[PDB]
Amino acid sequence: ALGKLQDVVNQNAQALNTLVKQLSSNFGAISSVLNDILARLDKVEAEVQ
Amino acid sequence: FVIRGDEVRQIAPGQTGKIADYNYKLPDDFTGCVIAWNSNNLDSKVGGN
Repeated sequence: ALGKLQDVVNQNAQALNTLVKQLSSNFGAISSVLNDILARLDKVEAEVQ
Repeated sequence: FVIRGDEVRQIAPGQTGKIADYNYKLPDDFTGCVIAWNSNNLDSKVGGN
């Protein structure tokens, strides 16, 4: 019955779960975790990743 | 200053190692020219200088 209101709730949850799941992505870097980058690499290389 | 030829790689912005960290640290945003030459004809002796 209330499909329009539940749709507005579901779209805002879908958008936030997408925004947070995007923290797991590499974007071409050696790792998705900053402390892993900062442990593997010296300053000038870590800054580029 | 004077150093061993193998160590000259440490005389650059943001490096690490005994010369970089205990003797002569360049800043990460260094603007300048690093100039070097072999000086064995001046700085070197039998039994060691």
